[PDB]
Amino acid sequence: AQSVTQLGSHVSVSEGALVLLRCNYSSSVPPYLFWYVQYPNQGLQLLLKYTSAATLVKGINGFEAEFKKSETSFHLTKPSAHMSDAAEYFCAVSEQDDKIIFGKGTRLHILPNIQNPDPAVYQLRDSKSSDKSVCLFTDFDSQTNVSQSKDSDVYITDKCVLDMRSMDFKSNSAVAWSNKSDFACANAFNNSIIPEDTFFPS
Amino acid sequence: ADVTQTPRNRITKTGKRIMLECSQTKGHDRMYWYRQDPGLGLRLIYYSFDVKDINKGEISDGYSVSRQAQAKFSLSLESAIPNQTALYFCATSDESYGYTFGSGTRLTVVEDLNKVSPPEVAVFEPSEAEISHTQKATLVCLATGFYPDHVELSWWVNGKEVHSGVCTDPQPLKEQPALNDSRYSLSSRLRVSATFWQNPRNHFRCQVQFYGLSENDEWTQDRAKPVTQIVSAEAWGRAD
Repeated sequence: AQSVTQLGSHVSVSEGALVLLRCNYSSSVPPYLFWYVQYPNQGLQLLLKYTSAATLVKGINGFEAEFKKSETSFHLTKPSAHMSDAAEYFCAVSEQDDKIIFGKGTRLHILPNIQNPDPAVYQLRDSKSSDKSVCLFTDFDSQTNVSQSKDSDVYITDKCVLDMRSMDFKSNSAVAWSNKSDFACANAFNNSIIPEDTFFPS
Repeated sequence: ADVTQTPRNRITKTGKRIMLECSQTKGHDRMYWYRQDPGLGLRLIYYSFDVKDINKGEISDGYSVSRQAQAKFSLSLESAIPNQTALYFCATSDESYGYTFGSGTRLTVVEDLNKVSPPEVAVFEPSEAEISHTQKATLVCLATGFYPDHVELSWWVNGKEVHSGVCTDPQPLKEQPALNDSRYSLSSRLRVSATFWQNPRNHFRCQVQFYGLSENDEWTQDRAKPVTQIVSAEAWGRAD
């Protein structure tokens, strides 16, 4: 096998929806094919592989992939996306009868199903002081995305999903902060399109 | 094939020869060194089918290897440069593509060790307005002013490590993005019920493991030598 193509370095799926990560290969003779997963902080784990036996290969955790010679594909699927499926996935191919070659990888982002959004911007104070604080934009659904800062002395993080197991409760948040004198939480996310009913305490 | 690699983490200055070592117990003929970079996957550097056989992969420039035993396959950066900063993975294979990967080597090449700097870490307490509105409480950890981008952040409640309720930025941001040696910043959140935050018996700590200088490195500055170390910050629960 000359090559392997995964398209989209980052992809999204709704929590509970079908997972589909695409892989295509270039190789006139059918190759052996592999899907590895990588959790943040970790190494590589084999999910499944095509080794010229079953065409529908079944892997750990409900993962499966079908080798389709006529469309040179080996797409990875799982029937329902869980928050714990958040990881980078790599498809891979045998080559030159002596090695495995790797796709560039796709990160799967799972958009939590947020039935009751409660968008809000809160101010948090340093536990010592040094009367510093940060601003926390939280509890918006996945129609909101957070834009990067256009003031170089204000820092804004990407949104991040946490899953509180204690209450079976997931939520989005981004953090903003600055040492600037005229920085206020009211203005911190002005460069993002926020929900019209964002709570600004009080 | 307990495949083992050493070291696990290393920071080095540019212009140094650096050695990474892979060992296996299963005696597989076939061993491989790969590097992983964001957006590029795992790219093959070199590989070996016996003690007499070495073969280039796609990115062999800047590197050399030695297969000094059935069990051992060494990788060298000849003269380290910053773009060799990466996670490095060795692997073995059997005769039918059964691959075993080692757990990885995180290597950072820096141009100037004088810029190394541990983080300052602060915990920010939950807001009253959050607690009132949601009956939940979000703590924020901020690690700032660190260099290189080579940390691990974790949260510790009453002395034990927690994963639930946590989100940590997947990559740090640059404090001064127009500089090639900008310091970094990273944030994390830990959300608990208001009731748990409200209990003054509960203790919350953000721990940042920093990788920097070793005892062997020369240090000529007045400020603290920026050695590998843990920096934490803490808060207690508050009846209010």
